[PDB]
Amino acid sequence: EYIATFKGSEYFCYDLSQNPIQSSSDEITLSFKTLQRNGLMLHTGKSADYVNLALKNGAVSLVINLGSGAFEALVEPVNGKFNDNAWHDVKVTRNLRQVTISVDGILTTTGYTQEDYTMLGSDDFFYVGGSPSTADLPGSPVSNNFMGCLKEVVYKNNDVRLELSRLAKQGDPKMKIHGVVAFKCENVATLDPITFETPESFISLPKWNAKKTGSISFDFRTTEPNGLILFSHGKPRHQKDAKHPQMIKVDFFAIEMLDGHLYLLLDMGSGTIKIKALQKKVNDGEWYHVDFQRDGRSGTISVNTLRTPYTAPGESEILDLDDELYLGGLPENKAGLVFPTEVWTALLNYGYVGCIRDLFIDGQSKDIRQMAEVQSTAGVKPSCSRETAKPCLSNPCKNNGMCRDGWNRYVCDCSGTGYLGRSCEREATVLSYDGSMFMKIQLPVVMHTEAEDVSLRFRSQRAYGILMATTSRDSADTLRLELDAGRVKLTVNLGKGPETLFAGYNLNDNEWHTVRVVRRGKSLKLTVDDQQAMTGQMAGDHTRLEFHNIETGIITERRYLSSVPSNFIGHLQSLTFNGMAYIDLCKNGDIDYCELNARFGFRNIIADPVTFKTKSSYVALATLQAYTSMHLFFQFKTTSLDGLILYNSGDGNDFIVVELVKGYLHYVFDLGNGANLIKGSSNKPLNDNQWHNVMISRDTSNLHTVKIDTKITTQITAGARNLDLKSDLYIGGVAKETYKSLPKLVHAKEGFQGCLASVDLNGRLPDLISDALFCNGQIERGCEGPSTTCQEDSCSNQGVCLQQWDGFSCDCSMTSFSGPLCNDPGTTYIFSKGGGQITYKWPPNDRPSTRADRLAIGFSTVQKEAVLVRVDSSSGLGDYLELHIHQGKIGVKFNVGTDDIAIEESNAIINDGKYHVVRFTRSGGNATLQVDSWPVIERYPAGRQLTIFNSQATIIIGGKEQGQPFQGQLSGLYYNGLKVLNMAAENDANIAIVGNVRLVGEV
Ligand SMILES: *[C@@H]1O[C@H](CO)[C@@H](O[C@@H]2O[C@H](CO)[C@@H](O)[C@H](O)[C@H]2NC(C)=O)[C@H](O)[C@H]1NC(C)=O
Repeated sequence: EYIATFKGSEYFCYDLSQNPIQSSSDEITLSFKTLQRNGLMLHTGKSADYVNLALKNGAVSLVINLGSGAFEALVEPVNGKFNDNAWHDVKVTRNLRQVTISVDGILTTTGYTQEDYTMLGSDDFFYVGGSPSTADLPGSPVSNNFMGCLKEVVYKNNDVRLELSRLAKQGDPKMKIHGVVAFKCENVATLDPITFETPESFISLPKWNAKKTGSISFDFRTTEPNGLILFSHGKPRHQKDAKHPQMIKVDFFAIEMLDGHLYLLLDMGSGTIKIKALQKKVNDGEWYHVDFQRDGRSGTISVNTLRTPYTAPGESEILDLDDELYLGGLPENKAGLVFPTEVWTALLNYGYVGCIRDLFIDGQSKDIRQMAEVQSTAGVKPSCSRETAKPCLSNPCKNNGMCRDGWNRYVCDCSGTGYLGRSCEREATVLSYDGSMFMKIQLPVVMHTEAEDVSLRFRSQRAYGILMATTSRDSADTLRLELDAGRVKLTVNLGKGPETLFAGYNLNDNEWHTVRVVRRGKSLKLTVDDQQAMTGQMAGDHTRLEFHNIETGIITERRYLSSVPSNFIGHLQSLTFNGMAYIDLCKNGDIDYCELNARFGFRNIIADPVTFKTKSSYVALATLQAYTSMHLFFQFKTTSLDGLILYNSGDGNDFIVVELVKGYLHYVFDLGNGANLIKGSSNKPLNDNQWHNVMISRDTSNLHTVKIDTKITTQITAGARNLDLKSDLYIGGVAKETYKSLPKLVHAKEGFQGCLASVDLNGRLPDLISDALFCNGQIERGCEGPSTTCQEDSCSNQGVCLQQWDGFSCDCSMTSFSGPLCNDPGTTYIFSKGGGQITYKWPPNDRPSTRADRLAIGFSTVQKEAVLVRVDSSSGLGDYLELHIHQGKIGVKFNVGTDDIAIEESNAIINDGKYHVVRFTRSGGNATLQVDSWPVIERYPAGRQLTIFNSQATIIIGGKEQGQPFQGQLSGLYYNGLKVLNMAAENDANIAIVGNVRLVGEV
């Protein structure tokens, strides 16, 4: 008996080149034992002459070609199945071009081979139980090797009788046993399926060593609409892209799901191909078989037997993958791993979740439930079950999150809720922007994308402002979202003009709105809150977008743009870009490439408040631009009942005016139909010293709207050709002589006094002071009077008072002290009995060489002789500076290359117990020394004086090296911009502390 177990990754090989088979007559015998539905039993021959025997989807398949057209047969499972793990006889007879196939004896099928040939000629190979490439050998309807036992295998022909089952066992130098080996039966088989429980779960695979040809098959089952199933790429290509030379190009293939649709993706050198593998959505929670066969430029993808052919552009036959192959998703931050933009699920972080079973690689079995299964893979579980209970009744999504029933898990869409996290349980961070603030995500490497999921939530009182934008340091291309005339505007510009969508109206209501953008290639989708989605198709065939940043607040990278959307005023929350919650990531420090001066947490915003100190103060700005609609916003605060706030005039009688009259806000205008007055609605005079918001707009239907704080007033006026205004735009008043001839219904005799803020002139945020064309009276930054200014008494220990734009500051450097008024103790160390030593050692390339030095330190002591601090140059240079006490008197001695220059404070008692401070300056040879309030002592040496303290290496504090230990207290040492004691207190790495010395605790 000749029975042998075929591992599935094993097969027999017989060389026929020493004695070629060619025959008019022949017969084949065997029995088979298998669980599996597909598998090659035997095949011989090349071009047009072959014989093929195999199990195809549970039926015995036989193919024979004698050179002239094959006879195909597929005998059927009559009464039961063949893959029943039981024995089944197979006889095949051939007389000339006539063929009888037999199953078990008596399941017959007879036909003929085509045209006229009769001679089966093959001088190449005879294969049993599998092959180097099964899907490849001619006539093969299977791509799989054999799994299970095969029996009593013989090809008898008129001349020779190659009994293959015997020759393999008894051993023949014509029989090659390629891989594995096994020689007995009653041996079983099966291979577990797998569930990928989480998106990020993934298995790494042996290298797909394809080439010209290759095959891959597997089954899947999921209910998830989106997920990357299989992916692999080659080495980077020198041959670059003319538009994005920073984008790495690679040969690759992927199989992905997008919205339930299965997709093949391939690129072998020249252009990608993207094939919908089946018309039907496949996330049915139903098993599917997937066969991928390729041969050079072409191949097929099969879902459940339904072939779909493809042909990739250009002439590149080889798909040259090298190294790893991925199943069910990808690693994050793996080094050397390129994400082609053609594969959308990869860049959208849609790792696959669902089941997979029965993998094959060029017809070779693959055992997932082991692979990296029994190799510590997170998210992978042995068998595969579909939990009956629908996950979304657990009701698990908090705070009105949308709940989606996933595979064995619920998924929450928290986007419009103010939360994030698996179940919308984590409160989302608010970032707050005042017209001058930005938050910029600088991606660690440059991004390129063909598809994006972007969402955010915002609130604004302004009808314009940037919401988010991508930017590239290398072009003007961008995907952005902005408020435009109260609507959200999406713009995609890839270098061929802007492609735009608009959604929503009147979104400047200071209420939170959620904006969701979905880009898929040329396809654009924008939806605001729960309104109807707006969709559009980009015109030009550019799709790839490059960006180095995601920007909010201000668009800061705009190198190639001479103008930009205006800055944002308002709050953002839940910026989510391809599933990255950048605001929250930034806040929590989960990423270190965020850079911002926006502020976290909600607050009511007062942007750039500015004070008109007198009624008569005012600025003139460039003319209001109110082409088509107009949207003015601003806030004000005043104690006056009456004043002109804004005036701009046009041709003819045209004008627009905003003014406070008797405490009430008046919008006066004439657009060609006569002067009109709309009173803003409030019960109380508005001059109660409180910020009030004013919004005035005129839309393209001529509806005017004045909103004062929370109250809307609308009025509709006559249809009119809208015309430019002409004069400068006046804010806070007009020139004194102008009031005597203001239009018709304008009460003003005097300008505004008080504060303006958040001034938005139909898209433009002027700095009222700096953008002024001219200016009258006083206009002061802030709403809090002027900055503090320097007085005699301002800083408190000879600290130096300095004027800053926002109040004075105090330089404490030369004092021994610290704090904002030089009134707190500087860092203090106590050196006690026995000596101590703090040493600052410069790093060897940061060794200073100065021609001017200055040094300050506070000290108390009772000692007659000590060295407090010494600064030494390196190794072999002589230069040094030393602050010491000699005979109870503080002094400095230094040498910068000429002679030792000494300077002593000869009269002041300093070893005394009490706190004293010493100040030393040096400029070349000249020097000064001051202690406390004593007159500055001055030294001017005459002669050749070298001037440079060369290559300063160390600062030693304590005197121990110099044989003269300090004992007492040293406080707040400053040397040439270094605060050596602070640095020591803060454990700077370049500070060594040794011996009896102690940091004092503050209060
Ligand atoms: C050291 O001190 C001398 C003496 O004051 C400085 O030389 C004088 O500087 C003034 C104006 O800056 C010159 O106009 C005088 O002619 C100089 N007087 C003499 C006698 O030289 C000198 O510049 C100082 N050196 C350093 C390195 O600061």
